[PDB]
This record gives sequence, structure tokens and C-alpha cells, in this order.
Amino acid sequence: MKTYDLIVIGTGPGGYHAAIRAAQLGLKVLAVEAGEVGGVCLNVGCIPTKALLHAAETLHHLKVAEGFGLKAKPELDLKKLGGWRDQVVKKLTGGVGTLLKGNGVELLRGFARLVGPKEVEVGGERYGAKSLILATGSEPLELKGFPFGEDVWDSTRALKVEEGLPKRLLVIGGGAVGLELGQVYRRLGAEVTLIEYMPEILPQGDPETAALLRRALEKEGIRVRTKTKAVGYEKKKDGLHVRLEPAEGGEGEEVVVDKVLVAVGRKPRTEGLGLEKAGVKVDERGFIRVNARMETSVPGVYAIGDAARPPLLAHKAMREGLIAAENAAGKDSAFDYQVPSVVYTSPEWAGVGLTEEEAKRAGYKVKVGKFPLAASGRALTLGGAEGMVKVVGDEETDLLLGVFIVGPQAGELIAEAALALEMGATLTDLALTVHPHPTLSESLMEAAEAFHKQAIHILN
Amino acid sequence: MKTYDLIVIGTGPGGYHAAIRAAQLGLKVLAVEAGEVGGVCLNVGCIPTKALLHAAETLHHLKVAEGFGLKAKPELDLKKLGGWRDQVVKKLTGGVGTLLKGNGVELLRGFARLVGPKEVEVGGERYGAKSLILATGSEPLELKGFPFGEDVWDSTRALKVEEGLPKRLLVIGGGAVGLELGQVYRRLGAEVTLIEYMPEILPQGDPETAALLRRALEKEGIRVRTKTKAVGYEKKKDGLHVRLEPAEGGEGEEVVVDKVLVAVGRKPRTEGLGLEKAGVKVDERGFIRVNARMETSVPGVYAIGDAARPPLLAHKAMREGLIAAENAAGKDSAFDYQVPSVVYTSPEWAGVGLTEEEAKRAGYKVKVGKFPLAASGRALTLGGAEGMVKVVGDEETDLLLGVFIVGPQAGELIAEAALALEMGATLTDLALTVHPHPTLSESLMEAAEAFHKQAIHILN
Ligand SMILES: Cc1cc2nc3c(=O)[nH]c(=O)nc-3n(C[C@H](O)[C@H](O)[C@H](O)COP(=O)(O)OP(=O)(O)OC[C@H]3O[C@@H](n4cnc5c(N)ncnc54)[C@H](O)[C@@H]3O)c2cc1C
Ligand SMILES: Cc1cc2nc3c(=O)[nH]c(=O)nc-3n(C[C@H](O)[C@H](O)[C@H](O)COP(=O)(O)OP(=O)(O)OC[C@H]3O[C@@H](n4cnc5c(N)ncnc54)[C@H](O)[C@@H]3O)c2cc1C
Repeated sequence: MKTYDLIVIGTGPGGYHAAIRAAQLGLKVLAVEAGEVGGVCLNVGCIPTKALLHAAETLHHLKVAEGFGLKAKPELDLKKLGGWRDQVVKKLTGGVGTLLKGNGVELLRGFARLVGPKEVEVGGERYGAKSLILATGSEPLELKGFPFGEDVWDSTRALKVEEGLPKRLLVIGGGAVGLELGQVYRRLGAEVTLIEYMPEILPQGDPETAALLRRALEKEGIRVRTKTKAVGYEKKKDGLHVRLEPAEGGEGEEVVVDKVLVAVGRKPRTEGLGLEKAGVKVDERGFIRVNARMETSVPGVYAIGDAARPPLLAHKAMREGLIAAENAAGKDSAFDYQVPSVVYTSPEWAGVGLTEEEAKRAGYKVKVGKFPLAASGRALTLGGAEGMVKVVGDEETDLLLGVFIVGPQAGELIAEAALALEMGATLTDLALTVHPHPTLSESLMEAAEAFHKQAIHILN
Repeated sequence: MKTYDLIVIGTGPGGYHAAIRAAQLGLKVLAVEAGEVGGVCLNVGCIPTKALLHAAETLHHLKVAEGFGLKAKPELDLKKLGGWRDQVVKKLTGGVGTLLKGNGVELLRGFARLVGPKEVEVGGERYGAKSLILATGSEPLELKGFPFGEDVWDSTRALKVEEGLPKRLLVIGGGAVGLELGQVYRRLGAEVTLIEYMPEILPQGDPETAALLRRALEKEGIRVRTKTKAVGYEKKKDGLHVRLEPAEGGEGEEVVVDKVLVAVGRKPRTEGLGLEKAGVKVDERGFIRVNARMETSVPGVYAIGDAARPPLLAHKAMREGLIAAENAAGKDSAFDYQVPSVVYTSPEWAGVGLTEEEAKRAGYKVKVGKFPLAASGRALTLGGAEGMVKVVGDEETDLLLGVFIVGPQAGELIAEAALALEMGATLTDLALTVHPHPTLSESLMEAAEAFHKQAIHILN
């Protein structure tokens, strides 16, 4: 049995961050990976999806561009697009491999399973360490009545646009994955229908900005059906006849499509991992129970990322990996941070902090400030202003509580909001910062001014 | 004589901000404008230039897009482009006019001249007020040997691309104006040579990131010559023969172009304004002398924006207008803010805070963190991925001192840095904020980690 200071199972965002940070702190690390280095985000998630979205937005904007004299007869080669997507993925996963090697981390390819609290079995061989970090991630959640197959795709299959685009696609799930892939397919020419069980898409996010995103997608032809669920389907020669019903059940309604993309969630990869042999507690949902130090019920064993707890986001997994690594190295670290969320559709949607309802539930005297991109000079110079910024704060203390953005570059602008929350910023602090003009970032400053009823570019 | 609580001369960014904020505070305001409402930024500066840059970037990106299957046969109608530029300007200036009216601000069209400390003459009529706010802005600075005319353009003329593109253009000035218009013309097909008197472009900005921008421009075919000046020219049959020399004087070198764009600076519009009749002191350069409250040598008379002092930026003028208005309303406000600066070229350049040299002179123990966009996953998904983020801080206290960025969306990312500085953030604070992945904003977080020698995506 080979021994190390730390064994990390999984090399996705969380796992490779843990391995590298642990190595920087002087630990001898072994990283085990059953598939491609880089995990879901780099191979079949964040990266390939953002790549497709960029190509789709570039194509889409050309229609807007006709407005300023740019006439074009764009021809998109899907095979070439798929090739570029693959190249981007390869460059990034290769880069992580080079990073692991350069940091002295040993990389073992195989499926790891615990056989004890501090012993892992891989390919019949045993490996041990005083610390273990479980970063096994998640997988597409299956939906009753829609088993994955040739006609029912998961997000991974949906990425392969070069394998034939369906004329009609039904997307089940109004979360980031469904919205993003849905828009990609629409912009590539497919008829797209998206259904969401909740009253509004992005159910956990601010309903107002989420609604604006839905409206933008509807304007592009995507049929969005909220408070709706898909019960099952029947395969016929003319396509898949899917039965739709109201959220709480009711009168049936049929929709016929060629393919179905199921994006209703993720399932943590914690079964068949040997956790029951190590004493690691798992909750009813399959998530490994952890505290703020990312430590499990077993001393010296940590869990991070999608396998540990929602939200299922990459930057969160990355930070959790650093925390677990630092603690495995003997430090005293803990996760207590504001986690932003972004949807990379066009316009983008981003949020961080508390929604109006959550702030109210928390006991704050909620007050909001809004700034429409229709009043943004920068948005106009970019060919059109679609979106808004909403700031949530306490009117008594002036404390900033949350920020929600819908529009171009929302994902880049939300970092300013995250920093503001981490610094305990007030709405006055946000308004007092001199944002450059003209920029989309200015909308945050103006939304803060609107909160105080003194915005300049809009009547208060 | 008609009397008001406040008279604002000029309706550019500074002027209309002062007029509106004063109105919000209950003052009876009169705003005087000799030309188009909205000033330089909205009519012949920020807005039209950013619009042209966006069109040029959309066209340019098609080359990179070919890399992912996007085939196109672009055709740019310059007349249509100019028409769009005009539409954007008209919508925004019309918007400011609507805001002034909506706020109860009286708008008088004409050229105002003070005739006394608190009295202004317009069109032969007299107007008075307890407070006066001077926001007359600036105009293109003329260069010895290059009087403006048919062959020597100022930025306003350069905006009119629909009036014929020159085969060869010489741009004098390596500031934001020269760089931006130079890139617009190059992307539109012109041969472009740009010269800068100082050793590096963007002389007051971080030289490291400024040099990367220069190199990016040179890669696009723009010939950039620093430490160089233009002495004069002679109009011949084959074009304009311009004599160049080392900035400090020396052997001459001739360059032949069809048109020259002079972008060497601005001159404050303070002559013929009646300041000598009111007792308002002006410095050697023509700027109205003001303190942090934006107060001039005459109680009750304030000056803001380009007419008051450099840097000559829109967001600065806007904030100064708010300060002046608030003080005119009886409050106690003062300008003590970090002012970011942005160049909207591709890649963009942005900076805020202290450069390494300025921090060193300030007495800080300078330490820096750098992160290359070549290591950014998001940058790769957007195609080209060139640029870098540099953070400047104090080693002993960990205090963030300055941030400089060169790359896509640099101007949108700098607001986070500005907020950080206003909040007294340390490099640790910046690194601890969980930035969304994958985003370009992550580069700031990673540059902070690099400062501490523990960045994950690059070897330290
Ligand atoms: C289509 C799509 C788009 C997304 N877009 C975004 C986005 O834009 N932004 C964002 O923040 N998040 C996004 N996500 C979610 C993001 O991908 C995840 O939050 C992130 O990958 C979680 O990292 P992780 O390290 O926990 O796990 P994972 O990346 O899943 O990696 C776990 C790794 O462990 C390996 N592994 C598992 N079990 C074993 C075992 N027993 N032995 C050895 N190796 C094992 C796996 O093969 C894998 O490589 C997206 C997800 C999808 C599906
Ligand atoms: C090509 C170009 C691009 C630029 N790009 C940017 C950029 O991207 N970002 C940025 O921050 N800055 C940019 N600037 C600079 C920015 O435009 C100025 O900083 C800003 O306009 C200054 O605002 P202001 O209110 O002080 O003055 P101005 O906007 O100049 O407005 C002054 C107003 O006063 C009027 N006026 C003057 N004298 C009188 C009088 N006696 N009576 C009545 N009315 C009078 C003028 O007609 C005018 O409308 C750019 C400038 C140029 C030339």
C-alpha cells in the first residue's frame, strides 16, 4: 500500500483546487480520476456550454448588426463548431494536468472506492493517507417517465450539436442548464419549448429579473411554460408525443418534439464509493454531510463540491477545495462566503445575496433600487439595451443585502456585488464608488442612487 | 433680470448632473447650453466613439469566429453605420433633454458669459442666481505645425467615417482618443501610424499593461512610435509629407499619409466666459481653480468637469456636478474618490489607484500580483484570450493600492477594483471574494492569489 499525506478523489474544479493548494502547503498528494481530468465543468459542463453560447451569440448579434450597416450571409459549420469546442476543452484539461504535475501531485487514473476511514482501493491496489478529500461531483438527475436514451438527452449529449440538430426540442427544467442549452438550440435554428414546474424560471432567484430573462427568451421564439410538468411521452413516427400537465396536476396537453433534454437537476456521485465502509454519513438526498470546515463525520475525511452540498456551482467547489486542503494541512479555514450564481444566456442573469423575500424573512426592513438598461448609454452603443439591475437593501441601516442583474455581462458585474457584500458595504458605499462612464457597470451605481431616490438618468 | 436659485452653464455630463441633482434638492435651476444638449461625451465623444468601436469589433471578431465554423462575407455600409451612430446620439441627447424637463430644470439655448460674480448675460438678457456652476467643458487642443482643416482632423471630424476613409492615416497622440480612433480606422481598412511623445502610450497609466495594449495594436498592423513628435508637414501631389523627430528633438524622418488626426489633448473652454468680470481665478493651463468642494475663488460659484481640472473624464465630471449641486443646496460634500480610467480599444485597458512607481514614491512597500488571460478558461471560450491583470499592494499591510487590466471587458471589471479601494480592501479581501466561474472577473481574484504566491491556475 502506497501512503501519502492526502488523497483527493476527483479532479474537477473542487478536486484539483484541493490537490494544488495542499501541494503548495507542502503535502504529498495523490489525486485519483476515473474519467477526464478537469471534471464536469471543464469537460461536459461550464466550458463547452459557454463556448457554444459564445458562438451562438456571435451569430445572433449579426442580425442586430445589420442595423449599423453590417450585412452578412453567415454560414455556421456545426462540425467546425464542435471541433473548436473540443479544442477548448482539450486545452483546458491538458492545462490542469500540467498544473497538477508541476505542483508535484501524483495522478492516478481509475475509479476509487474507500475500504476504510483512511484507505482507498483503486484497480485492486490499496492507497492510504491521514487525510482524504472526497470531490466526486454529480451526474444528471433522471426524471420519471423520461429515462435517458437515444431520444431523451442529458446535458452531455445536448452539447454534441454536430451530430445532427433536431427540428424540435423540448427542454425540461428552467434552471441555468436548461435555459442555456435551450437558447443555444434556438439560435441554431431548432424549435424550442421549455417547461418549468415552478411559477417562474430560476425559482430560487429574484423573480423580477428572472421574468425579464424569460421574456427575452420568449421574444426569440422559445416557448416557455411555467407551472407546468411533463408526465411522460409516446414515441410515434412523427416524433415524441409528450404529455404536459399543470404543476399540481390536471388537464393534459400534448406537445410533439423530436428530442427531449432533461435538465431537472443533479445527483451527487456518492453511491458505490465505499462511504458505508468508512463511516462517512450521507443525507437523504445523497450529499455527504459536512460542516463549515468541509469535514465529514469522520475525522480527517473532507467532502467538497457537488458531492457535498448545493448550490451545484464551480466557483463554490473551487473554494471548498481550498478550504479542505488548508484544513488537511493543519490550518484553521472555514467556508463562510457569499456565493454568486450566473446564467450565461443572452442577456445574462446573475445574482448574489438575499432576494426581497429572503431579506424580509430574515427580519430586514426591505427596500429596493432599480435601474433599467434602457437608460444605459453603454447598452445602446452595444446595439441595444435589454435588462436591469436591482439592489436589495435595508432602509434603516442602509446595508446592501442582495443584487440581481439581467443584461449583457451580468456575470462579470456580479463580482463587484459579491465584494460589496463581503466588505459589509452600504447602498451609499455602492453609490459613492465612481464607476467609469460609459459602462454597463454604472447600472449598479445608479441602482444604488435609485434606492436613495436620487438616480440621475431616470425620474425617481 | 430673471433670477434663479442656481444657474448651470453647460449641459454636458457635469452640467446636467449638477442641474438635476440641484432640482432634486428643491432648487429652482436654469441650465444654459450653447450647442447640443449632452455635451461632448454624448455628442462627439464617448458615445459616438464607443458606437464605432462596437461596430469595428463586431466586424473584426468575424475573423476569429471563422475558427469555430462561422463563415461570413461581411459588407460594411459606412453610410448606414454613420446613420446608426447618429441615431444613438439623438436618442441619448433627447433623453437628457427629457430628464431636465422632467426635473423642472429650465433650459435656455445660447452662449452664456458672466458679467459679474453672480450675474450672467445670454443673448443680451441678464440672469442672476445665488449660486453658479460652471461646466463649460473643453475642446480639441491644437498642435503647432498642424492647424485644423480639410487634411488635419480633430476627433469630431474623425467620427464621420461615412465621409470617406483615408488610405493612410497618421494619429498624433497615444492617449485614449488617439488609440481608440486609430483602431477604428485600422479595422475599417486604413493604414494607420500612431505617434506618442512620451516613452509609452497611456503615459500616466501602468506601463506594463499599457505596453501589452500597444503590442496588441501593433499586431493588427498599427505602426506605433513612442518617444516621437510630429514637427510639421507639406502637402504634395502624393499626399501629406509629415516630419517626425524624437520627442526631445533630433534627426527627422518623413512619413506620407492622406490625413492627420490630432489627438494631443484638450483645452478648457474658459476664455471669453466673463471670468475676468466675476473674479474667478484660472490657472496657467486655463483650468478654473477649485477646491475639493468644487468651489472657485468666488463664494457661491463652482466649477466642474473638464473646465475645472484633469483628468478629462466623463464619470469624474458627473460626480463633480453632484458635489457642486449638493454644496449649492447647502450640504457638505467633497470630492475624495478614486477615479478609474478606461480605453475602449480591443483589448480594453483600465486602471484605478496607484501605479508601482506612484506607490513607491508614496512610501509603500510595493508588491505585485499578476495573472495572464492565457490562463483564463473564460477568455478561451470567448475565442481570443490575450491580456493580463496586475494588482499593486503594500507588503507590510496587505493594502490594495492599484489595479490595472488589459483584455476584454477591462472597463467593466475595473469598477470592482474601484469599490475595493474605496472600502479599504486588502489583497486578502479581494482573493476571499468568491468570483463566479468561469468569468473574466476571476482574473482579479487570481491576481490577488498570485500576490500571495498561491494562485492555482499558474505556477507561483
Ligand atoms: C451543462 C452544464 C453547465 C454548467 N455550467 C456551469 C457554469 O457556467 N458555472 C458554474 O459555476 N457551474 C456550472 N455547472 C456546474 C459545475 O460544472 C459543477 O458545479 C462543478 O463541475 C462541480 O465540481 P466538482 O469538483 O465538485 O465536481 P465534478 O467537476 O463533477 O468533478 C468530479 C470528478 O470526480 C471524478 N470521480 C467521481 N467519482 C470518482 C471515483 N470514485 N474515483 C475517481 N474519480 C471519480 C469524476 O469523473 C470527475 O472528473 C454546469 C454543469 C452542467 C452539467
Ligand atoms: C473622442 C472622445 C472620446 C471620449 N471618450 C471618453 C470615454 O470613453 N470615457 C470618458 O470618461 N470620457 C471620454 N471623453 C472625455 C469626456 O467626453 C469629457 O470628460 C466630458 O464630456 C466632460 O464633461 P463636461 O460636462 O465637463 O463637459 P462637456 O461635455 O464638454 O460639456 C460642456 C457643455 O458646455 C457647453 N458650453 C460651453 N461653454 C458654454 C457657454 N459659455 N455657454 C453655454 N454653454 C456652453 C458646451 O456646448 C457643452 O455642451 C472623450 C472625449 C473625446 C473628445
